[PDB]
Amino acid sequence: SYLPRPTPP
Amino acid sequence: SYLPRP
Amino acid sequence: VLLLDVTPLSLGIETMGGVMTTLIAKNTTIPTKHSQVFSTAEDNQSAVTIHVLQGERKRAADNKSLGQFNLDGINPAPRGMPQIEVTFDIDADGILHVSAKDKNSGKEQKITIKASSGLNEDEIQKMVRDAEANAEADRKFEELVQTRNQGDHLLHSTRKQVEEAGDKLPADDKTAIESALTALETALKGEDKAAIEAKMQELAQVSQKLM
Amino acid sequence: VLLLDVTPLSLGIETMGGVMTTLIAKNTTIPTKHSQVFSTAEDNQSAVTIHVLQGERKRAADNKSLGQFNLDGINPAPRGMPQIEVTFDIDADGILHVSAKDKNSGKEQKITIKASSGLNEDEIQKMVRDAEANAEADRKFEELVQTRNQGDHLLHSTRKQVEEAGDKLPADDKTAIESALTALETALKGEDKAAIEAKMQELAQVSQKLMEIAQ
Repeated sequence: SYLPRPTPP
Repeated sequence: SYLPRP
Repeated sequence: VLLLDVTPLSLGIETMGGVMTTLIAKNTTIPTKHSQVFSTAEDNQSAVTIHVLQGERKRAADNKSLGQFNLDGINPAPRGMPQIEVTFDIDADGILHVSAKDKNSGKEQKITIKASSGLNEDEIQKMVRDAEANAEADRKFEELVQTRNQGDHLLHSTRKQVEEAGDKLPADDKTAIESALTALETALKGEDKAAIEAKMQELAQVSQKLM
Repeated sequence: VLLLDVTPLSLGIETMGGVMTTLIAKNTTIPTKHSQVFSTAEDNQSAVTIHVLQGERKRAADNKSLGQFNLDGINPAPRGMPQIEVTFDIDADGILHVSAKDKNSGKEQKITIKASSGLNEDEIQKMVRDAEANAEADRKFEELVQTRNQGDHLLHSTRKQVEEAGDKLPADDKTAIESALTALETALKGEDKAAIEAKMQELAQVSQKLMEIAQ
């Protein structure tokens, strides 16, 4: 399935 | 529980 | 931890009626030790057999035999009276020690089963699949055996009643009871659980006087 | 055999909406390796976080985190089209190697997770029991996430469309679309599936001129 993006600042 | 009979 | 030793399949013993009863669940981490008390199946039984099995099926015959031993010199007593403590201990190198001890007599016997014993990886995976594919049937089997075991006890309890009462029991009541005992005995050899319970019911319904 | 050296719990990664997706099942014999292809959650996403997890729960937050890394440089594409291959390799020493590779860009990142990481024996037993007690809840959770994920996607696609429509979208439609986007965001936080689908509907009913402009 789908992956999250890195946690933003 | 029971063991097998003789 | 990301890895550890487990015993891959349930381990247990054969119990009355050809059922596997589990002492150590599949995938239990090792070392591990578990004990459980068992008793005799019939009155006056002076020897029991501890048949050690590996696998997930409810029919003892469908599991892997790891070995067996007898415990004797048990004082003959009513069914359910002896207290036989069975202990499974698997050590850190995978060696299985099984012991049985009769609490009244103190008599004990044991066997050691090497770690390499039992089913390989392919056979393990087939065991788990086959258990799942047969889960409903194995459950019916287990239910059948518990009813047969109740039935066989009812047959023996009732036969000892006929003797105990003897003359006090009216000839009419004795005959109907004998013939209900015969029907139940026949039903018990079959594999229809409702049929056995129905014959136990028919027997109860001619035993009120004996009761 | 009476003894088998196994990974005691499932190993996998976090995927969109807070779900654990397993790569190696509990009780798998070591050494072992498995790979699966994953993709991006949102259009034009340029990086993914690989959050490595151990446990039996379907809610990622209730499993044990083992480590994390990012893979960047994903070229622009619609969501779900990049092919990111994740591989989990546990060697005979119990060391876990996790790598992620983007087939289009060729970029790759990896971490090494030492054998002693993760849950101890007591926590393992508890994890198995906890997943058993929560099996039905976790089934409802997976259903909720598939609707949350649709809601997330609609929210993002509508936002992008509003931006590139800019000036050619009437200020009446924009303030209605704005309100319904906020409402959908609020719903997406809770666990009521109908609530979420209901706010998706309310958004679609104010988006007709947007949909026209965008097309």
